[PDB]
Amino acid sequence: TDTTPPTITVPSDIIAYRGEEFEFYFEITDDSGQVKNIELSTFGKPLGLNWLEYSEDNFNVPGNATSDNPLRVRVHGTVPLNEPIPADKNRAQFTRTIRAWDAAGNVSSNITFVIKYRAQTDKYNPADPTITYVDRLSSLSPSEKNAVEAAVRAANPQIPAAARITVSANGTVTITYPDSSTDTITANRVVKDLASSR
Amino acid sequence: TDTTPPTITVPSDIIAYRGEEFEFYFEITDDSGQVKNIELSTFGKPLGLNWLEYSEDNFNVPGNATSDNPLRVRVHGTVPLNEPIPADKNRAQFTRTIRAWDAAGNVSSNITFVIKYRAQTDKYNPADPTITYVDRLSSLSPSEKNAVEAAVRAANPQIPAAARITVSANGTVTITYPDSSTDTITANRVVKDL
Ligand SMILES: CO[C@@H]1O[C@H](CO)[C@H](O)[C@H](O[C@]2(C(=O)O)C[C@H](O)[C@@H](NC(=O)CO)[C@H]([C@H](O)[C@H](O)CO)O2)[C@H]1O
Ligand SMILES: [Ca+2]
Ligand SMILES: [Ca+2]
Ligand SMILES: [Ca+2]
Ligand SMILES: [Ca+2]
Ligand SMILES: [Ca+2]
Ligand SMILES: [Ca+2]
Ligand SMILES: [Ca+2]
Ligand code: NA
Repeated sequence: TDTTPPTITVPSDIIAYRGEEFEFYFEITDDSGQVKNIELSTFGKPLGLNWLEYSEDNFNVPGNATSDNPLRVRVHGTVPLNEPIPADKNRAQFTRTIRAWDAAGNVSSNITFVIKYRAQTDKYNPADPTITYVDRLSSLSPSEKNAVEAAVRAANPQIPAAARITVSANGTVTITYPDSSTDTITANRVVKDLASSR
Repeated sequence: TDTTPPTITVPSDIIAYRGEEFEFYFEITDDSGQVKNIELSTFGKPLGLNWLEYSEDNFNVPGNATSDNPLRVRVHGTVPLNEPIPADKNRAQFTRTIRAWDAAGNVSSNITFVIKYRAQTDKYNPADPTITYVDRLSSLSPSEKNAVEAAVRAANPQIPAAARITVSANGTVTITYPDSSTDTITANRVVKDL
């Protein structure tokens, strides 16, 4: 008789960026070769993360969970754009637990996984734009600000389209990601005097 | 015999906007059907408008200035982008004179014309953008601002490409034209609660 519960393999470095879809996989096997279902929890309490999702595809099918072909459970979601990140950046995580049943009613003991989440600017590193030559460095014209925003946008296609690029009177660039975290580019790397570069 | 000066017809409403090229036409006619040349001046003195230019095409040719086909002098230019604008718009203008003469040497009197100039916002009237909903009216997100600018821009292709559209925390829209004059769109015609 089967008295042995399923065995679960967890990903070791799950990192998510606010507002951006992420995914990761659990791998599960059982000596019977069949896994019935799983439970995501907070150590036996409600999961408490309605944005976390996973497919029950191929659950409880003979052969779905062998050593050669493990049950691969795809977990995905989006950490909310405005999920709180406290002063200590490393507190930004959720520790949760997973267990699985086999077809014989053996349930594994909860093991932990940790979902770390960070601000979008941690993901993004803006390349400097091609220099925009201006008439007065301490007072850019509207067309000069537009050229800057265009140049920055052009130099960083990997940056999200929903990120907003602003430009100050002296050409300082602020890039504000959808989660309101920011990057900055100093004026002396964005604009130069036209008449001097003659 | 020709002892009669040519007749000059000036445009009644010449209105230019800073930084933007304008054009207008004088129409000139003479008995003889020929106009020799014209002169633009400040009531006889130098014109003092180096940014103004006019075409001397077909001057002093027989039949260039008849009542059926008058001499049409094309005038064009650009009023300087930073031309000072008096609080009293009545002084926001250049008053000048034109005279013309025929091949007989009959010179017309100095006829007045006036080039009024204005800030770029006097020309542009932005249409309302497609309404954009936001999660919080008093505090728009980066994405919601991006969509606002895009919506304003979309509904106003007439605005110069060089103009800059900014959006504030509450969705108030500011359009700043190349001459640094501005238009404003209030949040009521821009944003709403989702
Ligand atoms: C209830 O006690 C929990 O015990 C767990 C044992 O591993 C954890 O220590 C847990 O702490 C964290 C976590 O999930 O790891 C620590 C995080 O810094 C904290 N996150 C934040 O404050 C912001 O993301 C989380 C959350 O408070 C919690 O997971 C949400 O339910 O708790 C202990 O809370
Ligand atoms: Ca088993
Ligand atoms: Ca960054
Ligand atoms: Ca913009
Ligand atoms: Ca005549
Ligand atoms: Ca020519
Ligand atoms: Ca206007
Ligand atoms: Ca007007
Ligand atoms: Na003609």
